Amino acid sequence: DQLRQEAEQLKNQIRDARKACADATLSQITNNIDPVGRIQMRTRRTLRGHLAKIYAMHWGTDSRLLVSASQDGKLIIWDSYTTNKVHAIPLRSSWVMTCAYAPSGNYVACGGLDNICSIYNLKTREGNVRVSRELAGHTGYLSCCRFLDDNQIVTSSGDTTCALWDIETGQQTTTFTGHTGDVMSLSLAPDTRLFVSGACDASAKLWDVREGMCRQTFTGHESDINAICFFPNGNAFATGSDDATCRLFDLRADQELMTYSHDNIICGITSVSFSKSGRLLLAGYDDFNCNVWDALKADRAGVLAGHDNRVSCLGVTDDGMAVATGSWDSFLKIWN
Amino acid sequence: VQLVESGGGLVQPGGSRKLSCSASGFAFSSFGMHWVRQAPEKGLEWVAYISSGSGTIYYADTVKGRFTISRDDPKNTLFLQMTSLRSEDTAMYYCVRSIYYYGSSPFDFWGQGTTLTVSADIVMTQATSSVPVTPGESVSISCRSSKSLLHSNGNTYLYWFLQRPGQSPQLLIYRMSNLASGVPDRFSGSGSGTAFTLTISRLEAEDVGVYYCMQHLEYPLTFGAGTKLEL
Amino acid sequence: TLSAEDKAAVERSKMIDRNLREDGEKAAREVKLLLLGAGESGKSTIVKQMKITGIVETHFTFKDLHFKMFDVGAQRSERKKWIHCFEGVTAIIFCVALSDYDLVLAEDEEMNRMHESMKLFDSICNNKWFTDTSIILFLNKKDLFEEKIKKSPLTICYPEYAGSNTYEEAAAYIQCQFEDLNKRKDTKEIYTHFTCSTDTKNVQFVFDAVTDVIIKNNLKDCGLF
Amino acid sequence: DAVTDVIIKNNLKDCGLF
Amino acid sequence: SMITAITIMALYSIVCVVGLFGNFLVMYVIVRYTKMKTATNIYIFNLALADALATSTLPFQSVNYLMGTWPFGTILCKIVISIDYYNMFTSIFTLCTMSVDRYIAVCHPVKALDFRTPRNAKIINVCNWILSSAIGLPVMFMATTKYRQGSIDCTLTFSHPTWYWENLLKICVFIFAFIMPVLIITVCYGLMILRLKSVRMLSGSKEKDRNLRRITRMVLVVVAVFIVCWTPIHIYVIIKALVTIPETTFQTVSWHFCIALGYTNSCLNPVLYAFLDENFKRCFREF
Amino acid sequence: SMITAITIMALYSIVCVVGLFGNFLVMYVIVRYTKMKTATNIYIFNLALADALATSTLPFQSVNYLMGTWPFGTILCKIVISIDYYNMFTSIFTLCTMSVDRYIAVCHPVKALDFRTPRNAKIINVCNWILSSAIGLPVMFMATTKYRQGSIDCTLTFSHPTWYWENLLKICVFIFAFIMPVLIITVCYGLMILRLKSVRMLSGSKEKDRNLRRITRMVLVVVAVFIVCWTPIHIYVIIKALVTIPETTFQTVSWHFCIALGYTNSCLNPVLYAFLDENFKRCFREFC
Amino acid sequence: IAQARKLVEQLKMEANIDRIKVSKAAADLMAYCEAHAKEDPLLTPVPASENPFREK
Ligand SMILES: CC(C)CCC[C@@H](C)[C@H]1CC[C@H]2[C@@H]3CC=C4C[C@@H](O)CC[C@]4(C)[C@H]3CC[C@]12C
Ligand SMILES: CC(C)CCC[C@@H](C)[C@H]1CC[C@H]2[C@@H]3CC=C4C[C@@H](O)CC[C@]4(C)[C@H]3CC[C@]12C
Ligand SMILES: CC(C)CCC[C@@H](C)[C@H]1CC[C@H]2[C@@H]3CC=C4C[C@@H](O)CC[C@]4(C)[C@H]3CC[C@]12C
Ligand SMILES: CC(C)CCC[C@@H](C)[C@H]1CC[C@H]2[C@@H]3CC=C4C[C@@H](O)CC[C@]4(C)[C@H]3CC[C@]12C
Ligand SMILES: CC(C)CCC[C@@H](C)[C@H]1CC[C@H]2[C@@H]3CC=C4C[C@@H](O)CC[C@]4(C)[C@H]3CC[C@]12C
Ligand SMILES: CC(C)CCC[C@@H](C)[C@H]1CC[C@H]2[C@@H]3CC=C4C[C@@H](O)CC[C@]4(C)[C@H]3CC[C@]12C
Ligand SMILES: CC(C)CCC[C@@H](C)[C@H]1CC[C@H]2[C@@H]3CC=C4C[C@@H](O)CC[C@]4(C)[C@H]3CC[C@]12C
Ligand SMILES: CC(C)CCC[C@@H](C)[C@H]1CC[C@H]2[C@@H]3CC=C4C[C@@H](O)CC[C@]4(C)[C@H]3CC[C@]12C
Ligand SMILES: CC(C)CCC[C@@H](C)[C@H]1CC[C@H]2[C@@H]3CC=C4C[C@@H](O)CC[C@]4(C)[C@H]3CC[C@]12C
Ligand SMILES: CC(C)CCC[C@@H](C)[C@H]1CC[C@H]2[C@@H]3CC=C4C[C@@H](O)CC[C@]4(C)[C@H]3CC[C@]12C
Ligand SMILES: CCC(=O)N(c1ccccc1)C1CCN(CCc2ccccc2)CC1
Ligand SMILES: CCC(=O)N(c1ccccc1)C1CCN(CCc2ccccc2)CC1
Repeated sequence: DQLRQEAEQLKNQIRDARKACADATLSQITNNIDPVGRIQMRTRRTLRGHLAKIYAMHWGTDSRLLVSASQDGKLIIWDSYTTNKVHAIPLRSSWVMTCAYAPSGNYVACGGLDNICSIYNLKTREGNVRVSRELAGHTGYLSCCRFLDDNQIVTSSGDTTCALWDIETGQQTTTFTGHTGDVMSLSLAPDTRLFVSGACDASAKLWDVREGMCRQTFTGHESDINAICFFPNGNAFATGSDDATCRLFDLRADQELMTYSHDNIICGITSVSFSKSGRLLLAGYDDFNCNVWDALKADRAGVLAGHDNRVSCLGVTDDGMAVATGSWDSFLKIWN
Repeated sequence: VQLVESGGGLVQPGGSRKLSCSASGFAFSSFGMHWVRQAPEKGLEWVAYISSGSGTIYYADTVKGRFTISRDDPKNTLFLQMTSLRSEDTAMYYCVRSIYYYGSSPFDFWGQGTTLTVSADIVMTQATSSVPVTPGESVSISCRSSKSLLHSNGNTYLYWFLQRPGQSPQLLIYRMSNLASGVPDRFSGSGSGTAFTLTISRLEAEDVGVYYCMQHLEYPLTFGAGTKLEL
Repeated sequence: TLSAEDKAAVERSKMIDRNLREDGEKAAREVKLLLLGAGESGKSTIVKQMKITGIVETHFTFKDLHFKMFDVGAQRSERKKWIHCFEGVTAIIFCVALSDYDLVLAEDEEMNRMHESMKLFDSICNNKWFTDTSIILFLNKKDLFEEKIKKSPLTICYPEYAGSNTYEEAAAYIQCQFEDLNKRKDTKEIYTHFTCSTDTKNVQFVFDAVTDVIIKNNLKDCGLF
Repeated sequence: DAVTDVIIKNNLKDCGLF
Repeated sequence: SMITAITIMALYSIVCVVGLFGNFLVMYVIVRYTKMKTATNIYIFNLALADALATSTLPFQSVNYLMGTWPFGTILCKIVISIDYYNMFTSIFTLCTMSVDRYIAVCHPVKALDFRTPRNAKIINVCNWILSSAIGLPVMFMATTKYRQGSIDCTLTFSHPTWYWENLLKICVFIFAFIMPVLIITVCYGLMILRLKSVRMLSGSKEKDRNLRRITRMVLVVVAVFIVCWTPIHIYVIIKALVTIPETTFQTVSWHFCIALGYTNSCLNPVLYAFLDENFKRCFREF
Repeated sequence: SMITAITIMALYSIVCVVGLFGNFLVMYVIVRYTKMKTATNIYIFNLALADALATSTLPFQSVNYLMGTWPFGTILCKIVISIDYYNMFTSIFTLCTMSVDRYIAVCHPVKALDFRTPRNAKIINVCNWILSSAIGLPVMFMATTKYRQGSIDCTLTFSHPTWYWENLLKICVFIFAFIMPVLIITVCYGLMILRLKSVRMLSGSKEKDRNLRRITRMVLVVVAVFIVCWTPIHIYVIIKALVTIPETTFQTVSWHFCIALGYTNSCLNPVLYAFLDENFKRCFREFC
Repeated sequence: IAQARKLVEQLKMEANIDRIKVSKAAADLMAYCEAHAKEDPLLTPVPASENPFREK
């Protein structure tokens, strides 16, 4: 009785404390910088041969290799410069919703509705990409996975749980709880000491790998959260949601900086990413178009059209030379 | 991963002999196969190549026509067909597996070698022939080419091999910018077009052998003379 | 122009392209079926009839037609987020038990399973991702239903049913109420078959329902329909 | 038409039916 | 006299203009939007191409009647006569293949998965153009120019005996373009109607029954348009060969009208097939 | 089983002996005596040659049944299967051509002077083989050797889909080698019999009517033999394709017997066309 | 009750956090983008020869 009422008072106290800190609107401060202007990006490469609904891609750190996840049961690793296919990984379970590429380039992760995360070794002496390690113990569908290191990986699952996995050991070291809704995506900061995961309870919670407990929590969205990506500095993270809005949250400020939205678009945001500088915010909508927005100006800098179906995922490479978008029409297109 | 050759022995000149190499512990259908021959008192020499799936076949110009190469994927056996052998074919034949993609390390695994004794173009130039060295000092080995190996894609197709006495040769450095899997960090390659340099820091007794520089810019593959070190 | 290794890399990519097109043709012939229903409906029984954590995938071949059955009952997650994965499905196999009306829900709240099953069927049928997908309805435990309806009337659970106590009348009334839950009758057929202890009958009905879907798809492809 | 009858007889002899 | 010549010329012009406009419009909709991604669209594009090439020789036939002589030269004379025969077989054989295509789709659905693929549609269509070339190539060699009454005549030339080889060609045009295809089209679409009535989906409610009526109506119009166009031209040629009929003004109008009725089906093929297809109809509405 | 195997072996062997003896003897009488100076005798030589090559394919079928496998090899398998499909069409087309030949000789006498010449008969016979080559050449490519249950099978393999292409071949063989030839032979001979009765020379006397009846008797026998031999095998193949039948012991005998009837007409073609021919009959009487 | 108590325990931890001024934080974000603006390939188009992707 008293304890439940206290929670409402504590939340109200946090609300008042947040508003106490805020003095100047970010849009008023960003007015000084001039607008970037029209940004036109032309298609450079068209990748074919998936023949099924693509859900996930991930860039390598060499800025040339990228993995792609399709519903036919194939992980295809691409040579982006020469259009050649480097690897074709047959999958046991066709239903796959995420794929990760290691920073060293040794390993490839995948996961989906089978509740199993499969780690594939690429530098084996036999020459065939075989199953190295299968992670198990998730009660919900895996939605996202990212390699912190060649031995450690954080996966997000549909049982409202996240976990830090030791690849060599095969068991989970740190388990995260406290998500009311189902988690949908996660992103890694460059220092890799912390990550933020957005769930279906309209909240995005920062997670500290070393501490193992929730550092911060933000609830600025209306309904759910489909996507979340860190800024290059590591202090901000743009979020994409199903309410046709995009919001930017600052860890140090601990409040909603800015809201990115326009009246005509009512469809959701599948994926978000950042460029090398971080000036351009790219987000793939369900209108068959990818909109390149500007973070500071909060205005549309460009429109990427050319996909025949919903854009499942979007990823900007490490050096920032190219942007490869994945859609449900089984075509991967590289935008420069 | 293991490759063993069979079919050796003495062959009369003008006869025929069919070698078979059996593969174990790897996906034979995904690797291209190289035949390398070695004279008793000379360096190595390339013979032939077959791609995976038998899509393309290349031969050296001196061995064109007489030698026929085939492969059978359901039995995992590499077949070499030899017709009208001559007195220059008295060599030991090696099987080599080479996979080709971005970041791959071809020429990594070498066969054991079958002896065959018969009784009656980018020229790679080893400037030196033998250098006496002591264990501990840095050792420099130079190789030169007749054509600039710096291709427009940025890769320089020079591979460094070490053939330890009485053992199969191993790959040390591939493309000169990458160290092979299983090679210590004692070896380093440097240089530019038409002028290459190899350095061995903290020399070891196992390192002692014959060093080969190989171009892989265009067929036919032509090898180096072979710089031998001693103590 | 291309170097020797680059030309070999293109040849490797062409070999992969041959395998992906070969695997793509194999998957196109295969018929994908989505299995839905409650846990106590008898999903495990009817899969064992057709044969003889996460996704349970069932492979059986009847009359040179490949069937994939995907059982999603194990997952506890919210169904709304991952339901769009099954957009390209031929038919939905929805299994419920006729004897569920007397057995109240496991949760403390008083609710008749039959009405929870109506809510389960209504959300799938009116889902925006499933507009042209036919539903293959299976009614389980008819033999137990025949006994129970003799011992207990159907009036007690809801007063709306005023028909006489008969096995045929009670079964047909449950069948037509499930058909009335459909809101788009012209573009979505509902195939209702009473399950039984005879294995042979169940397998056949699925082949007849899938064949009409393949006819419907081909007619749409031609442009006649 | 008498000649035509002779031609028919000649053709049948040539064919060998007659 | 003057009216009769104008009337015959007007009939060819009305068909050719609508025929070229209909055929190339279907080519424009497929290439710029559909891009031949499905098996059915490949067959409809081949109907559009075959009918357009047959309609391309139609003003060349118009000039020949009006002038009274052929001045286009020997090389063009060979190409024009050959195209007319070749496209006629190709257009009809494509209809036969689509009749077999729609038959397998309805009646044999499990084997239709193998049949109704983009690869198989390309293979069978190339076979249609090759089998038409079996008559397309000899017509090229036979077509010559003969000086008759001071006028060049663009016509086929047959080796001796002339009476045997000329009438043998007419019978093969009679059998393989009229007798054979009507048997294929009537049986395959006729069995199709019986199989669609058995389907429980089309039966039942009034709305679904009405849609079955629409489908049954479309099939019967398709069979009728092929029959009503090609029946008078085939029978009249056989009658002319068997029994000589004295030339008159009435024959001069009837002979060209039967030929024009033959090209009417080619002109009406895009409207009857492509335009009324549900897939194409959506594309027109959107754009 | 063993009794059945002997019966099938004997049935093919009797057909093979009679056919080779009949076909080669006709080709010996034509070359050594007739010297091919007549247009009609040119057709009889092509009829005897096509039936001889079809009968040459018959011992290969005999060995295939008893052994259960094909030991001859791939190259021979292509040629042997092709000759059976090829010379079947060539022999039947020769029958259709001779039916047109006899039709024009009676009904169109003025046109028969141009048509029935040695020059024209050589041209039309060459055109029969060329049309036969349309079905002769693709059988050569498609024919291969497939291992079934440890036994080589000398048969035909089609491109995917198999069901569409394989059945299409049977329907084409059905229509073009049976339905169309029966119609051409029956109509041309049927019209001919009507015209022959009208002819003044044939009728008008009791003795003359006997010869006229004999000509009518000969025509009907030729039509009946063609229909009686070819009809069982063609219908049986169509029934087998449409409806799968159990491999009963009686079923096995029936399938080979229908194939025996198919070559029986080829064996009986020299007897009807050449041995009963008046010109040849005079030659036998001439040399004794 | 116990679950609610655990929720309040975590909620208390979030409230007691050092928060810097939003205006100061905003300035840092703008400076980082300007600093690396020249380096970024997407913002300013690179020359074709330098660019890895070219027309084929
Ligand atoms: C002068 C002309 C009429 C002679 C015949 C030309 C033939 C060779 C041409 C005309 C029509 C062409 C076809 C038209 C459409 C397609 C669909 C396309 O996705 C693959 C090629 C394919 C299948 C073409 C193959 C070649 C083709 C059959
Ligand atoms: C099943 C379908 C495709 C078979 C079609 C076969 C047709 C195209 C072939 C078979 C017989 C061929 C005929 C054979 C002989 C001649 C005589 C020659 O001086 C003119 C061409 C002509 C008249 C050929 C025209 C083409 C032809 C009629
Ligand atoms: C050889 C096989 C394949 C086809 C044979 C076709 C035969 C039946 C056809 C083709 C040529 C035709 C002949 C061509 C010309 C004439 C002149 C006409 O005033 C009377 C009919 C007559 C005499 C035809 C009779 C029937 C005929 C002989
Ligand atoms: C009369 C000759 C010249 C041409 C005849 C062509 C047509 C009418 C024939 C040839 C092949 C025949 C088909 C052969 C096989 C089947 C499968 C059977 O389950 C239904 C009937 C059906 C579909 C037949 C219908 C009639 C058919 C299509
Ligand atoms: C049933 C419908 C669809 C088609 C009918 C086609 C036939 C029967 C019709 C159409 C054209 C008609 C011909 C038109 C012109 C003439 C010339 C005249 O001096 C004699 C009658 C004659 C020869 C007609 C006979 C019947 C005919 C051949
Ligand atoms: C392997 C064989 C069967 C292939 C076909 C061979 C063809 C080209 C041969 C076989 C039968 C031959 C014919 C047999 C008889 C005659 C009569 C003679 O006075 C002129 C040549 C002529 C008309 C021959 C022409 C060539 C011919 C048709
Ligand atoms: C009037 C008479 C001579 C016409 C005879 C035409 C015959 C010989 C021709 C016309 C159509 C041809 C068929 C057309 C297509 C195919 C498919 C191919 O994969 C096998 C050969 C096959 C089956 C051909 C065999 C020969 C064929 C049947
Ligand atoms: C293309 C034109 C010239 C000829 C068309 C011939 C058609 C009518 C023939 C050829 C191939 C035949 C099909 C081949 C195989 C089968 C499988 C059998 O169990 C049912 C009949 C069925 C499905 C046939 C139906 C009729 C069919 C489609
Ligand atoms: C049914 C199809 C497939 C084949 C039909 C072939 C036969 C039966 C047809 C084709 C050509 C026709 C002939 C054409 C011309 C004449 C001249 C006429 O004064 C007598 C009848 C006669 C001789 C016809 C008889 C029937 C005929 C021989
Ligand atoms: C009328 C005469 C000249 C020819 C008759 C040919 C037909 C009707 C006969 C000859 C061969 C017979 C077949 C012989 C063998 C079998 C296998 C048996 O298990 C079922 C009946 C069946 C399939 C017969 C059906 C009728 C049949 C096909
Ligand atoms: C019996 C069907 C038929 O054979 N035809 C047909 C063809 C298509 C559509 C309708 C009818 C004829 C083919 C030949 N053409 C004339 C060819 C020509 C061209 C140039 C100069 C002189 C002659 C007349 C129609
Ligand atoms: C329907 C008529 C028909 O098509 N045939 C036929 C041909 C001639 C006379 C009677 C019937 C068949 C043709 C194919 N032969 C087998 C060919 C063969 C030969 C050697 C080894 C293997 C196979 C079986 C008979």
